[PDB]
Amino acid sequence: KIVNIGAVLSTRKHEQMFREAVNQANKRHGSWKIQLNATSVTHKPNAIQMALSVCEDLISSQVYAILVSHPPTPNDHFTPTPVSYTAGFYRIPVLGLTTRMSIYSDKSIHLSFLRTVPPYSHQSSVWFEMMRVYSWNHIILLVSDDHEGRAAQKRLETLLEERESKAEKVLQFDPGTKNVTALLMEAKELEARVIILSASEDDAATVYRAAAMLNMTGSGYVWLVGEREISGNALRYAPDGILGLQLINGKNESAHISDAVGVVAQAVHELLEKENITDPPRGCVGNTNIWKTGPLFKRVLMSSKYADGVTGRVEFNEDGDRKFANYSIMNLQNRKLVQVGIYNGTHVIPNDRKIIWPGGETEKPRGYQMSTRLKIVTIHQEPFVYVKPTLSDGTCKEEFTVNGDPVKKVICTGPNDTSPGSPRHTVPQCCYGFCIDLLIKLARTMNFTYEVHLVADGKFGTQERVNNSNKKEWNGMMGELLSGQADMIVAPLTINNERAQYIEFSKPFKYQGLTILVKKRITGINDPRLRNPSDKFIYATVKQSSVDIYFRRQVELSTMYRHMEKHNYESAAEAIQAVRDNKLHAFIWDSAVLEFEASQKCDLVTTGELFFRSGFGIGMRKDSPWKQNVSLSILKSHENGFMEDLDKTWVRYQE
Amino acid sequence: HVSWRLLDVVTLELGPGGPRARTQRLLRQLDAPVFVAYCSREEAEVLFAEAAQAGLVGPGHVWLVPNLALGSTDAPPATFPVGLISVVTESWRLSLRQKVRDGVAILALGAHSYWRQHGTLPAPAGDCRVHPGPVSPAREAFYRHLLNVTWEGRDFSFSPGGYLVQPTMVVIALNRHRLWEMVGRWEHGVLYMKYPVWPRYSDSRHLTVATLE
Amino acid sequence: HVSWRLLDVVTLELGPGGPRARTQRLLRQLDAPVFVAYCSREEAEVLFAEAAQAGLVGPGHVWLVPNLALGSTDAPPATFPVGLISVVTESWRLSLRQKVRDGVAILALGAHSYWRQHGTLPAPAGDCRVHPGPVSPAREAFYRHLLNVTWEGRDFSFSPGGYLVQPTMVVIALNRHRLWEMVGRWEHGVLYMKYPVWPRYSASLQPVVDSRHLTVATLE
Ligand SMILES: *[C@@H]1O[C@H](CO)[C@@H](O[C@@H]2O[C@H](CO)[C@@H](O)[C@H](O)[C@H]2NC(C)=O)[C@H](O)[C@H]1NC(C)=O
Ligand SMILES: *[C@@H]1O[C@H](CO)[C@@H](O[C@@H]2O[C@H](CO)[C@@H](O)[C@H](O)[C@H]2NC(C)=O)[C@H](O)[C@H]1NC(C)=O
Ligand SMILES: *[C@@H]1O[C@H](CO)[C@@H](O)[C@H](O)[C@H]1NC(C)=O
Ligand SMILES: *[C@@H]1O[C@H](CO)[C@@H](O)[C@H](O)[C@H]1NC(C)=O
Ligand SMILES: *[C@@H]1O[C@H](CO)[C@@H](O)[C@H](O)[C@H]1NC(C)=O
Repeated sequence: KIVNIGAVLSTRKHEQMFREAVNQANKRHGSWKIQLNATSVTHKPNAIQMALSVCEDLISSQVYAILVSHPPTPNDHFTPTPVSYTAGFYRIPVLGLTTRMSIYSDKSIHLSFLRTVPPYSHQSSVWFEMMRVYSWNHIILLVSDDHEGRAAQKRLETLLEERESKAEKVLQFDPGTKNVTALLMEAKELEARVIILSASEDDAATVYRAAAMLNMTGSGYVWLVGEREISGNALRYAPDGILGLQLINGKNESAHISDAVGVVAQAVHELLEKENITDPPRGCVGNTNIWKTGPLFKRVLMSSKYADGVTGRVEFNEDGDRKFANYSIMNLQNRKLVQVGIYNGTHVIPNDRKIIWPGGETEKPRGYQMSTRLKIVTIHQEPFVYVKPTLSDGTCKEEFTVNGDPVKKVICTGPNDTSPGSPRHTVPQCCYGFCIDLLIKLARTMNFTYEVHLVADGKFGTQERVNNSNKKEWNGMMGELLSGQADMIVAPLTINNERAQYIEFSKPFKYQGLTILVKKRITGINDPRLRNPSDKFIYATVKQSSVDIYFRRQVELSTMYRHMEKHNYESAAEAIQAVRDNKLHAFIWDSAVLEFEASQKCDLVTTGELFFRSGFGIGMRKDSPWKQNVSLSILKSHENGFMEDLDKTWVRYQE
Repeated sequence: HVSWRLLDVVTLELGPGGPRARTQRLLRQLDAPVFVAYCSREEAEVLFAEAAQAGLVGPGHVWLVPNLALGSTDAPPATFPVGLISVVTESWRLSLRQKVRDGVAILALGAHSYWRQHGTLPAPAGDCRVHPGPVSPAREAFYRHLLNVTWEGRDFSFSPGGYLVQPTMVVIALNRHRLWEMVGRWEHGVLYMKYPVWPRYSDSRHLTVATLE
Repeated sequence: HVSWRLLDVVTLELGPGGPRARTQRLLRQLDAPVFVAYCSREEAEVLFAEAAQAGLVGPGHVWLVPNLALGSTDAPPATFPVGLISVVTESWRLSLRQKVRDGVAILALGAHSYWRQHGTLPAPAGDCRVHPGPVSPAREAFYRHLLNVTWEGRDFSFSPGGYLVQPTMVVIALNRHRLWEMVGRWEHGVLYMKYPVWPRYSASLQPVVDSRHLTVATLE
C-alpha cells in the first residue's frame, strides 16, 4: 500500500536528508505491504500564508503525520503554532524536531502534538537531583511571570511537596523589567544562600548586573541556572562558577529527523493491521469533519518504542516529552565553559575534573549562613518567667539567695505594661526565673547572643480562621515565629499535633499534664455536674490557648465546650485571683503552674491528679539548622543533673 | 467549612464501543448517594447507558454534571437520567437575535464610553498580507476600556483572563417531561431554590422517617 | 479465614489456532499484583509469550501455576517468567529405578501385611481372552488391605479414589538462573519458607526492595 507522510523544514538542504532518511527507512520494509513517500514545504515571513500553505500541503496528499522544524528566524515561540492549530482541527498527529516552549504540552489547547526533545520545564528534576546529591536544603527560587516560569516553579514545587519540604522563599519579577534592586534586596535578608534562576537572556543579564552591584555574587553563595540563561549577551558578563546544564546533542536538527522517521514508520506498520482503516482526511475545504482514527493513531504512536536511536532509546511521556534525554553539567572556569559531569536525568555521574565555586574555594559550600544575633519571644508565666520593673540607675535591683550566688536577670522589652488601655507605648523591663536561666545555659553552651522581648497580645497562640476569608493565620506568640518576628521560643510551650504541623520542636525538658485547682463535691471530668451546665459549679480556662483546642477537639463533649464559649478569661494569675474571690469554682490548666502556686502561697488544693499528659519544649522554625544541637544540649543537661539542681532551686524551695 | 467526606474518585476510558469492559467493572463496585461526573456530550451517552445497566439511575441516586455536557439544551437526548442537576450562565433561553443585539450593544457601549472621554475612535490594523503590528501603541486603553462597561443592569465585568467574572447563573434539571426548567438563581452570592425539598420524582434507597418532640 | 478479595476471572482461547488480537486486548486490560493461571504446556508457552508482549512479566506481578503445566521439570523453555511458583510432590528429583524400587516395596509390604492376617498371596485371574468375573470377595479383601502403607518416613496412604491423601508436598520456583529450586516444604498442614520475604527480580537481574517496606528489630 502507498503510505504517505509529510514534513515542514526551512533548510532546503536537510530536506534532502529527510528524503534520504525516509528512503533508508523504506529499505527496512519495502515489500509493498506498505510503501512510503515524502513531501516538504518551507517557512515564510507571514503566518497566515504559512497556515494556508500547510493547508495546501495537507490536501496535496493523504498525509499521515507532520514534521516541523525551527527556521533561521529568531521568534522561536509562535513558529510551530500555525501548523499545529490548523492540523489540530483534523487531529493529524505532528512531531516537533526542535522546540522547547512549555505551552505545547497543554494537551487541552494543542489537541494533537508530540515532541522529541524535553521542554525547558524538565530541568527541575535535574536541579532536584543535584540538591539531593550536594545536600542543600534551604533554597531560594527566583522566577519570571511568563507561563514558562510558572510551569517550572509548579513542577519544582510538586517535587518538593512530594517530599514535604517546601521552599524557603519564592519571589517573581514581571518580564521585561529593569532596575529591580528591590527583589534581590528582599532575597538578601535570609539565611538561605542558594538561588535558582530561570528567565530570558536579557533578563538574565539585567539580574546579573544588579546582583554584581549588590555584592551578592561573591563567596559563600552558589546559584545554578538553566540553559536559556548562559547564552547570548547574558553569557557575556556573569560571575565565575555559575553551574549550568546543556542538552545531549540538541540543535543538531538532523539527528532527530532519523529518529522521527523511524518511530513514524514503526507506528504506521502497527496501525495498518487494525480493522478501522479510516484513511486520513483529503481536502482543506468543505470537509468539516475529523479523522475517524486520529486518537487511535496518536495512542499507538505514543506507546511505540525504538531500539537503537542516534540520540538513544526513544520513549514518550504522558504528553510526548522526550523521556530520558541526556544532560551535561557545566561551569564557568574563568570566562570559558567546561563539561564537568553527565547526568541521565535519573542520576548524576561526575566524570570530569574538579569544580570551582564563585569564591574560588575548593571545599563544597554549605547553605544557611548561620546568623549570630537571634531574637527571642516569651510570655509571662509565674513559675518560669518573672517580669519586674527596673530601677532608675538602669538595672533592676539585685537579689541574692540563700545559696550564696545571685539570681540571673536580663532586660526584656515590648509590652505597654497596661494591656486594657494603651494608645501606644513600649517600655523596658527585667525578666528572670527558670526559662531565663535555661536560656543562659543554652547560649553559653552554643556561642550565641540574644535580645529577648515580649509578645504583643498576651495569649499563648492558637490557630484560627477569621471571617470573610479562607486562610487561617496563627495569632499571638505562635504567629510571631511563623511570620518572621522571632527566631526561637524559650517559654512553657506545649507540644500538640497542630503546632507540630507547621513548626518543629526540640526534645522535651519537663513533663506534666492537666489538672484542677480548688479553694480549700469536686473531682475529675466524669460528673454530671460537670458534663451538664449548672450554676452551682462553674469551670473556665484561658482563651486562645491549647485547652480550648483540646475541648473543641471532641464532638461528644460539645455542650461542655459550649459552656466554655459562654465566658472565659484572657488572663493570667488574674484567673487564680478570680478563683480566690469566690467568683470561679475551679480551674483547669497545666500541672506545674498550679502545683507551684498551690504549695507556695496557701489555702489552695489540687484536685486528684493528671489525666492528659504532655511535655514542654522549645519552638523553632521548620527545618532550621539548630534543632539537633539544641536537643543534644537538652539531653546532656538531663544527664548531668543540672536540670535537677535547677529544679530544686526554683520549684522545690516551697512547702 | 463542612466536613465534605468523599468516597472515591474514578478515571474511566469510554469511547467507541470496542474498549468498554474495564470501565464496567470499575463502575460496578462503587456506591454513593451523590455522583459528580466529568465527560463530554459525545460520552455521556455511553456513561449513562452503562450506568443504567449496573443499577445507578433509580430515584435513590442523584447526579450533577457541569455545563460542558448537554450541549444541545434545546432537545435533550434519551438515556439521560430523569432529574440531573447542572448549572448554566444567564441568558440560556435568549434568542439568537437577542444575543447578537447584546454583542453589538457591549461593543458600542465600550466605544461610546471612550467617546465620552473625547479621545478618538481608533482604527483597526491594516490587513493580513503585511504581518503588521509589532508593538502595542496607545491603543491599549481601548481594550481596557472594553471591560467594566455594563448594560441594562447586567454586570459584564471581564477578567484579565478573557472570561466574565461574577455573573448571574442559574441551576437547571430534567423534570418528568424531558425539558429543562429553572430551579434557582445565584444573584449576589445567595442561593435561591424553587423546591424546599428535592422531589425525587419518577430495590431502592432513601427512605423517609417521622418523629416528634 | 481472610476474605480473599477476588478481582477478575478470564477464560481465553489459547489453542494452536485462533485470533491473537482478541486475547491481546483482553490481557492488556488488567491490573492485579497476583495472577493464578491454569493451562497446559503449549498453552502455557503461548500465554506467557503473549503476556511478555503485553507488559505483565516485569518485577511487579507474580504468577502461580498447578503441576499440570511446567512440563518436564528438567528443561524450562523460554518466555517462562523468573519467579514462577508451583507445588510438586515429594520425589520430584529421584531416579526412575528408585521409583520402581519404591513401587515394588509398596507391593511387597502390602502382600506381607496380607500374610500377617490370612497367610497367602491370592492366585491370579488373567483370562484376558475369556474376560470372566463377577464381584470377587478374595481380591476385594486383598485390595482393601492394599490401600494403606508406610515406608521409613514416607507414608503412601491411598484414598478410595485412587489418589494418595496427606502427602508431603514441596513448593518450587524458578531461580534467577533458569533452574528449578525448592522454596518451601509442607508437612502436616504447616507451611515453611526459605525466605522471610519474596525475593523480587528485575530485567537486568539486580533484585529490588519495595519502597513501602522495611525491616524492624527488637528483643524481649
Ligand atoms: C509523493 O511525493 C511527491 C513529492 O514529495 C509528490 O509530488 C508532488 O506533487 C505536487 C502536487 O501538487 C506537486 O506540486 C509537486 O511539485 C510534486 N513534487 C515532486 C517532487 O514531484 C507526489 O504527488 C507524492 N505521491 C502521491 C501519490 O501523491
Ligand atoms: C474601567 O477600567 C479602567 C481601567 O482599565 C478605568 O480606568 C481608566 O484607565 C485608563 C488607563 O489608560 C485611564 O487613562 C482612564 O482615565 C481611566 N478611567 C477613565 C475613564 O478616565 C476606568 O475608569 C474604569 N471605568 C469604570 C466603569 O469605572
Ligand atoms: C549531528 O549529529 C551527527 C551524528 O551524530 C554528527 O555527525 C554531527 O556532527 C552533529 N552535528 C551536526 C551539525 O550535524
Ligand atoms: C552543632 O554542633 C557541632 C558540635 O556539637 C558543631 O560542630 C556545629 O557547627 C554546630 N552547628 C550549628 C549550626 O551550630
Ligand atoms: C491398615 O493398616 C493396618 C495397620 O497395620 C492394617 O492392619 C490394615 O490391614 C490396613 N488396611 C485396612 C483396610 O485396615
